[PDB]
Amino acid sequence: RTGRFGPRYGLKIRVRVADVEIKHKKKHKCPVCGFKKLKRAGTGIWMCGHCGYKIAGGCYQPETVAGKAVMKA
Amino acid sequence: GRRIQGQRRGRGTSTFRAPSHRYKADLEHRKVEDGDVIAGTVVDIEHDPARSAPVAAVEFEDGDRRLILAPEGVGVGDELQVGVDAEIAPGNTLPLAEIPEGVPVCNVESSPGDGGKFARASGVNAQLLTHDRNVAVVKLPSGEMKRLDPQCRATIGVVGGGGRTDKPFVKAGNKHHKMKARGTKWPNVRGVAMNAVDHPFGGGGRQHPGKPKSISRNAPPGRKVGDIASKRTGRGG
Amino acid sequence: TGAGTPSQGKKNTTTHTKCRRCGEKSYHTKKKVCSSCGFGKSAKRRDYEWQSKAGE
RNA sequence: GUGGAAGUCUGUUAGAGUUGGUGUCCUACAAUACCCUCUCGUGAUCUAUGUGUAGGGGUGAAAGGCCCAUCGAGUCCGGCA
RNA sequence: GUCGGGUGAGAACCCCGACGGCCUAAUGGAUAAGGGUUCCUCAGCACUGCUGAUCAGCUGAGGGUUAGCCGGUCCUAAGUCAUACCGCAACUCGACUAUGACGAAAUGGGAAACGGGUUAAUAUUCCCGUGCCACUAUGCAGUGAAAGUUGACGCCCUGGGGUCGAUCACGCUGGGCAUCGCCCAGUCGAACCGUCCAACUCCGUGGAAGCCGUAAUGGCAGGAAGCGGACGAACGGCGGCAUAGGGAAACGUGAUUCAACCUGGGGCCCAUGAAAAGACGAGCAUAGUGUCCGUACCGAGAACCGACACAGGUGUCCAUGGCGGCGAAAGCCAAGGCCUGUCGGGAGCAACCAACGUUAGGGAAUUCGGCAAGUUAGUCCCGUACCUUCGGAAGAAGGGAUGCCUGCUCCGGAACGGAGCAGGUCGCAGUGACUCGGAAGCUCGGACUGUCUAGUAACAACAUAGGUGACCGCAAAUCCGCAAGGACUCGUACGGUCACUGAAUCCUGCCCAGUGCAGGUAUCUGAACACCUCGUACAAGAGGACGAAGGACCUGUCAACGGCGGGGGUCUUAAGGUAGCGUAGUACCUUGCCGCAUCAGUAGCGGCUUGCAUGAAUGGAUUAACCAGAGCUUCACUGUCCCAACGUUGGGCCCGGUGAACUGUACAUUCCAGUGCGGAGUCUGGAGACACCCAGGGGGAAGCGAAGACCCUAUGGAGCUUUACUGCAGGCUGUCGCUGAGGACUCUCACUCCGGGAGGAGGACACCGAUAGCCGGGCA
RNA sequence: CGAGUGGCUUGCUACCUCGAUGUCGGUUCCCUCCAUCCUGCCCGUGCAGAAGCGGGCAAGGGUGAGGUUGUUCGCCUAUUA
RNA sequence: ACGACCGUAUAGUACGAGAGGAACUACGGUUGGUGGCCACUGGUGUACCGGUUGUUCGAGAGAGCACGUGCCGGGUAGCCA
Ligand SMILES: [Cl-]
Ligand SMILES: [Cl-]
Ligand SMILES: [Cl-]
Ligand SMILES: [Mg+2]
Ligand SMILES: [Mg+2]
Ligand SMILES: [Mg+2]
Ligand SMILES: [Mg+2]
Ligand SMILES: [Mg+2]
Ligand SMILES: [Mg+2]
Ligand SMILES: [Mg+2]
Ligand SMILES: [Mg+2]
Ligand SMILES: [Mg+2]
Ligand SMILES: [Mg+2]
Ligand SMILES: [Mg+2]
Ligand SMILES: [Mg+2]
Ligand SMILES: [Mg+2]
Ligand SMILES: [Mg+2]
Ligand SMILES: [Mg+2]
Ligand SMILES: [Mg+2]
Ligand SMILES: [Mg+2]
Ligand SMILES: [Mg+2]
Ligand SMILES: [Mg+2]
Ligand SMILES: [Mg+2]
Ligand SMILES: [Mg+2]
Ligand SMILES: [Mg+2]
Ligand SMILES: [Mg+2]
Ligand SMILES: [Mg+2]
Ligand SMILES: [Mg+2]
Ligand SMILES: [Mg+2]
Ligand SMILES: [Mg+2]
Ligand SMILES: [Mg+2]
Ligand SMILES: [Mg+2]
Ligand SMILES: [Mg+2]
Ligand SMILES: [Mg+2]
Ligand SMILES: [Mg+2]
Ligand SMILES: [Mg+2]
Ligand SMILES: [Mg+2]
Ligand SMILES: [Mg+2]
Ligand SMILES: [Mg+2]
Ligand SMILES: [Mg+2]
Ligand SMILES: [Mg+2]
Ligand SMILES: [Mg+2]
Ligand SMILES: [Mg+2]
Ligand SMILES: [Mg+2]
Ligand SMILES: [Mg+2]
Ligand SMILES: [Mg+2]
Ligand SMILES: [Mg+2]
Ligand SMILES: [Mg+2]
Ligand SMILES: [Mg+2]
Ligand SMILES: [Mg+2]
Ligand code: NA
Ligand code: NA
Ligand code: NA
Ligand code: NA
Ligand code: NA
Ligand code: NA
Ligand code: NA
Ligand code: NA
Ligand code: NA
Ligand code: NA
Ligand code: NA
Ligand code: NA
Ligand code: NA
Ligand code: NA
Ligand code: NA
Ligand code: NA
Ligand code: NA
Ligand code: NA
Ligand code: NA
Ligand code: NA
Repeated sequence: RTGRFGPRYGLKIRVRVADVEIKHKKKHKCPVCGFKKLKRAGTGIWMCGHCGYKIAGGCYQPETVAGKAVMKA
Repeated sequence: GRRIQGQRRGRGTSTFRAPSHRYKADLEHRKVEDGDVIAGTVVDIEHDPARSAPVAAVEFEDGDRRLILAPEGVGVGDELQVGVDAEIAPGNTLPLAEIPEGVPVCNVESSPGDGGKFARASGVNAQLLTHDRNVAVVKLPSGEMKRLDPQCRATIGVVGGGGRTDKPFVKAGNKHHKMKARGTKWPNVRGVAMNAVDHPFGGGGRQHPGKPKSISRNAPPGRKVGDIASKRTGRGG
Repeated sequence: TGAGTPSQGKKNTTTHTKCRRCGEKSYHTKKKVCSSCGFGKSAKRRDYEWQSKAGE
């Protein structure tokens, strides 16, 4: 997490980096299979190490509040 | 005095240009004779150095291989379709007319065939509200209600990479690297930090602007700095 | 660093060379233009009225 | 315990920089040098070569700094006795 | 450097030997740029060489550079040019679009060479031997042949494969030493051809419901382990090459750690890490062809840039030589190089100076200030406060240990790897030299790393993430161009432009009167064309009607410029200072008052505080961490001081050689007084005064150096500013031309934009040309 | 209230120097003046003594060390004839 | 080329109600200044001797280098306070 920042940057900066990245690094449940093997490949790119499915998602999360609204509509 | 920095920009020298040669593709919708038959498959997902957002590589039936402004939720294997009779799923492109109202769209054309102009940045999206035989009313991310020829094509879904703006750069170092991939001079020195000769706000024994910051729309380049034709400033009221 | 003596040391770049056209050592090999005769810029030879007193 | 993150630490590794000595020098070794001391040293890093921007114009993390020992408007010749 | 010797007319510095030293990422080896013959040989010393010279990078004359397989050449990169097109009065000018070409010699890509020998000087170029590549021809094979692969790629961590090197063991060959038995060198052998294959991927078998596996992550009924197989690596192993070569000889075998090279796994990005030629895909024999350019030497404390044989500057590779140790560190020493950071001889060698060592007792009394110097130090064990953003503070502080010798234990496969034990034992001192933090506390500032005044400023200044406001839907906002055109932009509001503020935390009050910006506007004001009236046979010209932007007027807006008082229990001019903070880096009075601290404190810190003249993004308060930033206190330390001394090295002094510059109206041995344009070696009066020379420290020559920067003067200059004067771009707006049909409207045909086209949007507007009004330090 | 001396302060003047007479404070080293702070010799006393106060001659010698401040000045401390 | 102070005896005396408290003179010492000297104490003493770390000469012995002594201990003459 944010610990690599030492006593630099301040509270809000690094609290939001740990938060974004903790969610960022969470086991994600893949769209194709149902397995929780989705990891970020880069900015907005996600893949599942299990079947290798490579997806377009949020920048720090595979799904964004807006991406879900689409499914419905 | 000397030309201010905003005038230096205009000259288009190395320092202000965009590292174009390092860019991948000019994301634009495909041209289709008609019929809509055109479909293709998602061969891969890449990073767009020009938009800090993901982009999809696609292989069309007629052999054509082109990168595509990738909406959220497109993966490798998926089949996208472009045409009047395109199915109505995320990733597919078709004129606003064939699109059902109430649906989120991105990479909208300003005039049919231009290849898409509106809503293309990370996680944004337009909102198709009203239909008609003559006008298609779309709500662009800025919130403006834009009237468009129902023939302007567009992509279903919201642009991928959403939420990029949520996390702070944290350190100069990170801005640095981002900036180097854009047509932008960075960092930024404050006008009031410069010398009278370099900027209308420069000079003085302390740092403050000479006159008020709101400048007239009619101000000539060289003078037009600060708050441009501001309709109001501050937060009060 | 001194812009003087200490900055003279990096000067091992070749620029002005023997010109094919006028024979002067003024052909800027990086610009491919002669500063003396204009070769590489003008078909006509470089010449100016200010190269001499106004009435001469 | 493992892992090995960092505009992270120590560091005359290489390299970069230049705080104090207001030392030595000051018809110098040198039109910006010598020594000790000191700062950085995985990064907004340092560096070679190639390449772009030209004078009321460039370039400037801004000191009116820099653009060949030349800068609050380069240099050369001319206007010019 | 020194002693001998060689050559020579001549020898400190040219050469040989010995002895003594210097250089270890360089003072060695190979090179890029740049130089340009500086390279080698012979002959010389008038020039050059910090002295000399028989020497030389000097002078003169000769000689020297050999390539199918090393570079160029070829490809394409940022980008550049040429032609066409268009612009411009015009071009040697100018943007776009086409096409073509150029653009990489260490250091991008890339068909192919190794070993030995040879010259005064070349060498993967010559010679000897061996090997390899491309093209073409002939012949056999082959119909395949273009899909694909490769070329071809970021940063961090890491496993395995593995050569050289280094080391260890043992054997052989040669050498050294001479109380031992030790110590050193060597023990060789290529390209290439052939062969072997770990890793990754995949196939079959198998059938795990908890096992498999890693340094770590991890894997699996969507099929784990195990077993069998396909593909598949090294500049590596192995065989050939090789009764080649090389060595005086022997002409080794194993091992460990393993640069190169090969091959995997993981992690990071608001950063995504070239292209093209070419190669492979796609056999073999024989033969022919492989031209053109570079090739010497230096590569630096003398061959480069810096006027110089300049203590400066200048890129790459050798980062694996030994001991040491964490180490590419110190220190010492190999190989290699050097005694050319090129003037010497003499004096116990004084004064004085530069670098430096040691100083009793005291211990910052020195000083603006602890400036300078010193103290501390490596490693292990114990132990560690306030504060804090919970990361940190922290190596806090403080305490202890530390060698050698003998014999052992533990971890590991092992190391010539690490951790420990017991006993013995020497010194004042065991990180014994070297290497190697002094520590603690208060306050100010900026949050942090970073930037800057090349050459007196490194800071508190800039930047920064973070906060905030403004503009714009893309035929945009902003910006460049005279134009043709262009940056932003392979971009599209989670954007990018224009500004302010400057991390976190708590917060950010009141004011729209002035100024700015923006919106509205009945009425008022408001130019030109057209129109109407008067005038003129026309025309000048006077007047009227209409009225755009703009202004008056009204509104919005301060995280827009900025403001936040006097008086009384409202007045100027809108409000009348809120939270905080406060004698401030802001406080005139001022050394404010009180306290802490000291013998004594214009300092410092805390409290008070009526604040000459604090205060909220002109941001306020506060704040952990950080800092060659500013002030202060304590412990420790010490030649900073009391108060100086002795010593070390290089100068200084004498001698040989070389050999400048600054400065000079004249005269000049001056001193005390006086006088003078009031600051005299020179006048006047006195006094003193034999001439010359050496060394000194600098009192005077208002010493030398610079036509004073300060100040004033000049109808001098320049940069900068603005509601100074006058103008100019540019923006807005009306009108006319392009421009067409039927104070509001439709259409389509010019013209514009979108579309590959069909066609779609727009449309007499817009764009452009002309003109008129407003704004107009952006510019002159 | 009146008369003076000095040339340390301050002011005034604009004579001298603008082809430059290097600033304040400090330091170090040298000479001097007396309007004498101490020391020697004296006079008066509201001089018992002791300790003082005031005055005369007199420049031989001495007149030191520290805390704040760049300070001069001054404020403060402990020594001192 | 000497300036000045303190102390003892004078003396608890003269003087004085008392408290308190002199002098002349003779002595001892201190301080500042001055000139000289080194038996004594102290400093130096890269003369010298010893201890010892790293490395090199194979070990030993004996040596070089570690800035002009590697460091530590002792230190004669001389020069000094
Ligand atoms: Cl950004
Ligand atoms: Cl070459
Ligand atoms: Cl692995
Ligand atoms: Mg594009
Ligand atoms: Mg932001
Ligand atoms: Mg970060
Ligand atoms: Mg850029
Ligand atoms: Mg800034
Ligand atoms: Mg400034
Ligand atoms: Mg200006
Ligand atoms: Mg400010
Ligand atoms: Mg310059
Ligand atoms: Mg660091
Ligand atoms: Mg460091
Ligand atoms: Mg460059
Ligand atoms: Mg300035
Ligand atoms: Mg020049
Ligand atoms: Mg030679
Ligand atoms: Mg000769
Ligand atoms: Mg080429
Ligand atoms: Mg190459
Ligand atoms: Mg040679
Ligand atoms: Mg050669
Ligand atoms: Mg030399
Ligand atoms: Mg001492
Ligand atoms: Mg003091
Ligand atoms: Mg003092
Ligand atoms: Mg210091
Ligand atoms: Mg074991
Ligand atoms: Mg030590
Ligand atoms: Mg202060
Ligand atoms: Mg800072
Ligand atoms: Mg400077
Ligand atoms: Mg600094
Ligand atoms: Mg500096
Ligand atoms: Mg700042
Ligand atoms: Mg900001
Ligand atoms: Mg911002
Ligand atoms: Mg406010
Ligand atoms: Mg105070
Ligand atoms: Mg401000
Ligand atoms: Mg003058
Ligand atoms: Mg002036
Ligand atoms: Mg002027
Ligand atoms: Mg177009
Ligand atoms: Mg002006
Ligand atoms: Mg003078
Ligand atoms: Mg008298
Ligand atoms: Mg006297
Ligand atoms: Mg020695
Ligand atoms: Na200003
Ligand atoms: Na852990
Ligand atoms: Na320095
Ligand atoms: Na100019
Ligand atoms: Na002239
Ligand atoms: Na092989
Ligand atoms: Na080693
Ligand atoms: Na010599
Ligand atoms: Na740093
Ligand atoms: Na107002
Ligand atoms: Na207003
Ligand atoms: Na204020
Ligand atoms: Na810094
Ligand atoms: Na000393
Ligand atoms: Na003198
Ligand atoms: Na100026
Ligand atoms: Na003068
Ligand atoms: Na002075
Ligand atoms: Na006296
Ligand atoms: Na004082």
